[PDB]
Formats: sequence, structure tokens, C-alpha cells
Amino acid sequence: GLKAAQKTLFPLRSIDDVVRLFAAELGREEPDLVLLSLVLGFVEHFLAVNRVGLTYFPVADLSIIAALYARFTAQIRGAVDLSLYPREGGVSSRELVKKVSDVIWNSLSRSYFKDRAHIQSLFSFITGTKLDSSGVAFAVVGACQALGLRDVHLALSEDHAWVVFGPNGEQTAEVTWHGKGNEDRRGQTVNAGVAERSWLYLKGSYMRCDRKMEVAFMVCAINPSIDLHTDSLELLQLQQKLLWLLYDLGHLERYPMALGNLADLEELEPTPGRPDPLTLYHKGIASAKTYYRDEHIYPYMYLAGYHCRNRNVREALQAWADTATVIQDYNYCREDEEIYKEFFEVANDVIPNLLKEAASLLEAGSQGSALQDPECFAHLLRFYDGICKWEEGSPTPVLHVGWATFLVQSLGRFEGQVRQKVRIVSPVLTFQSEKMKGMKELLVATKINSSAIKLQLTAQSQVQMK
Ligand SMILES: CNc1nc(NC2CCN(Cc3ccc4c(cc(C#N)n4C[C@]45C[C@](NC=O)(C4)C5)c3C)CC2)c2cc(CC(F)(F)F)sc2n1
Repeated sequence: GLKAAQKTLFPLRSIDDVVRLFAAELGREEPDLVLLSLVLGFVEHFLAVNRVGLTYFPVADLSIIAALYARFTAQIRGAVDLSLYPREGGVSSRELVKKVSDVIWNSLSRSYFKDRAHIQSLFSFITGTKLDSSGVAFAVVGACQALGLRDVHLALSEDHAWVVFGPNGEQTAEVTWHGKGNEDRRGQTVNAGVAERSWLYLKGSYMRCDRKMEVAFMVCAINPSIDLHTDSLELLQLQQKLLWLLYDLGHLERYPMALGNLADLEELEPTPGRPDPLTLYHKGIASAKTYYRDEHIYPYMYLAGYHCRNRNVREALQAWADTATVIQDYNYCREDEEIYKEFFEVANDVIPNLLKEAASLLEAGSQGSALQDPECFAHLLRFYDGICKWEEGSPTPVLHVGWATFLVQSLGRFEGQVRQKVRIVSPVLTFQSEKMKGMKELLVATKINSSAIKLQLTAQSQVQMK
């Protein structure tokens, strides 16, 4: 509106007052995305971007928030003439979605760093004319809500955002850019990306938000970071309390990564009487299995990262094996580089460092070490197997020799007597990838044949002539 009922809690003087506003909006037929994003962006600005003069909490006065809200609605309503886009059947047209996208896009500053922190909210859009990639998609949805377009909703993969709209909510439209140096596809469907089985479009198992999930998205989008070394405790608390509010209302049920975010916040500062982080990570994985065909990678990464921080090598390896079992059924496509980077860093930095410490602890007499557990060797092998299977049939390759030395080193952290205990069948493990099937006979030698492993992992045809 803003409607009278939306104004009664102002001024917001504390974290808890912001939570009360979110609770009130989430109890309405349609929570007001523009109001909520402006409030979060205002408090984030004064808690993380500029803390000069902060004494407790940046009071959000109604006059200030209402003026920002009016700037947004005036910009959208003045620029989008709905009479040019008649709404057949109470649903929106592709041309109307494209117009809203164009209005947001054309408002942005001509040159700025797109990966900056704190450019996600409508506060940033209004005051700085800057948005990050997914911020543009959220702003399009908020503008559509402000215009009365109840069918336009945010769609989210694990690395991109777009909109759904139209009859039955069945149309898709790109509304923002993805990554750096890719060609704009605004206004097009996501069908080519779904059909090519890229990770970017999740084989179609992406999130189709309702309004409550769009509120969850903006809460996950809070960025508490003040600088590289410092987070705002106030914004961490706000994000944590808002995620618990959403959790209790059922609005995280279909949002795996939000459950992982909540688990990470609980690990940092547990809330008495709430579930443990592990329970929450497992709920995020359950959500992905239940609603998204177990086609998401990050729920397992969140779990693996917790185990890795807790130096629980066995369960970290299991969770990484599970990430690879998801990725194996994708084709590695152009624009999937973010997930390639995660696997590369896990394989070639994180696992090596974890196993190096495990080896030192084993030398010092550790008992029950992952390095003496053949099931942990099997998890390592299953991790590589899924990456090799991912590569099969893909338009771009995954493995190269820069992976091969780390594989040889990690395999060799397990003594041959441990490695011998895994039965590879066509502790028991079955390989899905042809690369790992051919590597089987190299996996039990006391001194692994490093050159042969490298040949098998990279499918290198030849050794040096001379
Ligand atoms: C909360 N809601 C939420 N979150 C989203 N993305 C989150 C994805 C996970 N990251 C953290 C992160 C990043 C890498 C990690 C782990 C855990 C592990 C593990 N193991 N790794 C791999 C590592 C270990 C490494 N190296 C040294 O340690 C990092 C390699 C973790 C938790 C934070 C953002 C998105 C994206 C959307 C699409 C958009 F809208 F944006 F278009 S919607 C949306 N919603």
C-alpha cells in the first residue's frame, strides 16, 4: 500500500522489532516483498556498510521506510504501463515480465563491481542504483508484486535465479545475467538449459518459490560481513531469528540451502531448545530428496563442511561421496563453473589437508583413524567415481593432469592393507564410471603406480617419447 496495518509496528528499534514485522507480514495473504527488502537493506546498511554513530540498533522510522517505498513504487508504476500488457486470465505475459526486467536493468549504474557485498536488496537498488545478479531477479519479482502480478515468482537454482509466471505458473523467463562474460538471455525460457542436463538448471528440479519462500530468499540474502575478518553479530542474530520464524511457519520445508544456512548459524551460536546443526543439515538433505529428486549438491556440501570443521574425516568423506553421487547424473556444461570449482577445491585442497593431518595423528597413535577404515577409502573412491561419471557424455571435460597428483597422494594416505579390504564389484563398492573401473587393479598395490593412475584418470594416450 502501504496499508495502515503494515505501519503500526514502526518505528523498528531492535532486532526483535524487525522479527515482529516479518511475523506480521508472513501472516498476511501476501507478505510485502518491497517493504521487507527495504527494511532488511536499511538495517544491513547501518549495521555492516556504515556503523558510524551506531549505539545499539539503527532505528527504522516509518517516514524513512515509507519514503524509500514510495521511490520504488513511483519508479515502477511510472515506467510500466499495465494497459499496454492486458492480463489474460489473471496471469502475466512474457512481454510484461520482460518490460519489468528492462525497467530494473536500465535503472542500474553503468559500471560497478557486481560481486560486491550489500548490493542485494531494494535498499541498494534505490539508494545506490546497484544490484547483484540474483538481486535483479528478486527486484523483478518485488516490482511485479507491487504491480499486482500475483503469478510472477522467483525461480532459483544453486547458482542462478529467474522467474516463473503465466498459466499454471508454467512459463519461465530469464530476467538477469549469470556469471561473468556470458551472453545475456533475458526474456528467454530456461528450456535449453534444462534439456542439456546442466547443473545450472538442475535438470528442472529448481526451486519455484511462493511468496513465503521469496521472503526466505531475502533472509538468506542478508550479508552480515563488515569486512574480511569481522561479521555483524546483530545481523547474524537477525538472520538466525528470521530463519527460525520461517522454519516454524513451514516456509523452509522446500528450501534445502536455507536449512544449511540455519545449521551454520546454530553451529556458530546455538539457540537453546533448538535442533542441533547436524539435525538441520540432515533436514536440508531430506528436503532435497523429497522435493527436488535428490538433484541438489549444496545440501551435502553444507554437511561435509560441518564435518570437515569438526575434523570428522569419515563423515566428511561420506558427505563428499554423496555430493559426487548427485553430480554424476549431470552433464558438465558451459556456465557450470561454480560447481566445478567446489569439486576442484574439495579434491585438490580440502581433502589433501584433512588427510595430511590425519596422517600426522595416525603417526602419533590415533585409534579409529579414517586412514585405517576401509569404508573411508571406499568413500574417497566413490567421490572420484562420481566426478568421473559426471564427465562422461559431457560437452566439456572435467578431469586433467592437475587433478592426478592429488589423487595419487590421497590414495597413498591409506596403507595398502587398508585399501585391500575394499571389494570392488561389478566393505563393498561398485563403480559407475569407466575411468574408475579401469583403475580398480591399481588400487591395492603397496606402492601405487603413480604414472599408471595418471594415465587412467586423464585418459592420456601416450608417455614421453624420449
Ligand atoms: C542459504 N540460501 C541460499 N544459498 C545459496 N547459495 C549458498 C551456497 C553455499 N555457500 C556456502 C558454501 C560454499 C562452498 C562450500 C560450502 C561447504 C562446502 C564443503 N565441503 N563447500 C565447498 C568448499 C570447501 C571449499 N574450500 C575450502 O574450504 C568451499 C570448497 C558452503 C556452505 C553459500 C551460498 C543460494 C544460491 C541461489 C541462486 C541465486 F539466487 F544466487 F542465483 S539461491 C540460494 N539460497
